[PDB]
Amino acid sequence: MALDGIRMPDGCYADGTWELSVHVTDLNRDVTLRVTGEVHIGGVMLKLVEKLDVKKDWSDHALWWEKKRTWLLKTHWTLDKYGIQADAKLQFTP
Amino acid sequence: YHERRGSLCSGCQKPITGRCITAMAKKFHPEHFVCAFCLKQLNKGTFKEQNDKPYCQNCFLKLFC
Ligand SMILES: [Zn+2]
Ligand SMILES: [Zn+2]
Repeated sequence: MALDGIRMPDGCYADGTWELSVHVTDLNRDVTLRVTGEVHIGGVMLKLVEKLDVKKDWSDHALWWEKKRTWLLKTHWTLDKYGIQADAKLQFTP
Repeated sequence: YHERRGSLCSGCQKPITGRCITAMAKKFHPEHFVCAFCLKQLNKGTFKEQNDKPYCQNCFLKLFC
């Protein structure tokens, strides 16, 4: 709806889409993927690569959470599950 | 001028000397028919796909499971 307990700019935004930041360490760039708190990690590496479109290092691709120094390989859980969001900047490296 | 042949990779039409994948009866360079995650190797026995993009199951499953 919109209420959600807040209002709309924050109680809606438009659809609850927040692009997750991705600091590519293998490129040193920073990309953002328009996602929601329901996309599986394996869902992010897919899109980010889709934008690439090249026989580049695709297997050497995996997201890590420096706020946790982890390796986001839990395709079962999601962002919300762990608590990730736009305030969480991930990276795209092996 | 040896004689060791193999199997032309349909689409490439060049003998496949080593490993050879088979399709609708066509052959394929085990490489030119890899998974699009880790483009190094795929197998018609474990070749998964989505949106037309090849994938190893372990690769595709990792995406949508
Ligand atoms: Zn070929
Ligand atoms: Zn693969």
